[PDB]
Amino acid sequence: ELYQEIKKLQFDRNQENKEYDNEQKDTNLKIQNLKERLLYKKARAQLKNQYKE
Amino acid sequence: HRQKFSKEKKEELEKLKNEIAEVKAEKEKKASQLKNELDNRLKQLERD
Repeated sequence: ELYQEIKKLQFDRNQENKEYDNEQKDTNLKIQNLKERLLYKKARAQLKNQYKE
Repeated sequence: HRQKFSKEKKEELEKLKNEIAEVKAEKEKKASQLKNELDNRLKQLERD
């Protein structure tokens, strides 16, 4: 029973680490893409404002 | 670790969403003042 439990729990630990890294990378990509879009929007806003003035 | 990192990163996500939304709102509003001031200048110049 201890071998069964150790095998199952080690597999579960590896899996859960996998989902944690999945979430880390996905949210990092989301955050950097959001920052890039924000910077682009700011640049476009400033360009349009100068052109309109 | 999962819960704490996810909460912090989700919070940063709404922070970035609000940053982008505020950038758009400020660009639109500033265009608003620019157009309004140009029109007002038109009125005063025509009056004079």
